[PDB]
Amino acid sequence: LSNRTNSRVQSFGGVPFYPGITLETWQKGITNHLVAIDRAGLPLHFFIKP
Amino acid sequence: TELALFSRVNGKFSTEFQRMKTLQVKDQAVTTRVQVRNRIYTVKTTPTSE
Ligand SMILES: *[C@@H]1O[C@H](CO)[C@@H](O)[C@H](O)[C@H]1NC(C)=O
Repeated sequence: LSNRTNSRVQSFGGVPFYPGITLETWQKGITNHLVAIDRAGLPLHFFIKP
Repeated sequence: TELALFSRVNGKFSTEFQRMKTLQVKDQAVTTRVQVRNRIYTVKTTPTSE
């Protein structure tokens, strides 16, 4: 016999993920835990103006 | 072996041998690994610190 199970989670913002958690409780649990995921910015020298 | 002489002298000789042999080998090997890593904040020092 040979069983070989590999899992791998990666969260970004939201509840600290633990294996026994459901996707519903993870979605409901981002009420306070949010992380920037996409950002737009300007070169810094553009903010030095009279 | 059965022998009959003169229809009066009878001789029986019955030998039975019986050998049973059973071998059983069982092996199990379970390897488990879990690796959790939470990176919650990132605390950086202010540029203007004394
Ligand atoms: C593990 O091995 C068993 C053998 O009895 C098999 O039925 C099962 O599908 C394998 N995988 C898991 C995840 O249990």
